[PDB]
Amino acid sequence: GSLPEVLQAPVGSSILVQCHYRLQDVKAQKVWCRFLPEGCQPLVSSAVDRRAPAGRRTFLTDLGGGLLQVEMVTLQEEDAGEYGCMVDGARGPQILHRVSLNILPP
Repeated sequence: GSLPEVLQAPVGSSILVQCHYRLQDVKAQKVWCRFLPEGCQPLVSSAVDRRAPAGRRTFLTDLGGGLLQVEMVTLQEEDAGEYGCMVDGARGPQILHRVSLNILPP
């Protein structure tokens, strides 16, 4: 729909996000990116069954079969912002899902 996934988390908490892609696209790389003024900046790309790190606290795992698991662990203040899951295969890139992460005040 119209809005991203909207999350609220205090510093130190952890989240699990699931992005979904088409079965036709198992072989394509997928990407976790951060929305910045220029565009959605790629942070890490996926590989089937591999837990792929971005930074120190984010991990992207393509399980196969259409599931793209995201983990963001022990959140820090600077993690606040909006992120995307993208598919980047031969028919051109698509944004699968957006995630707005709001870090709660102390």
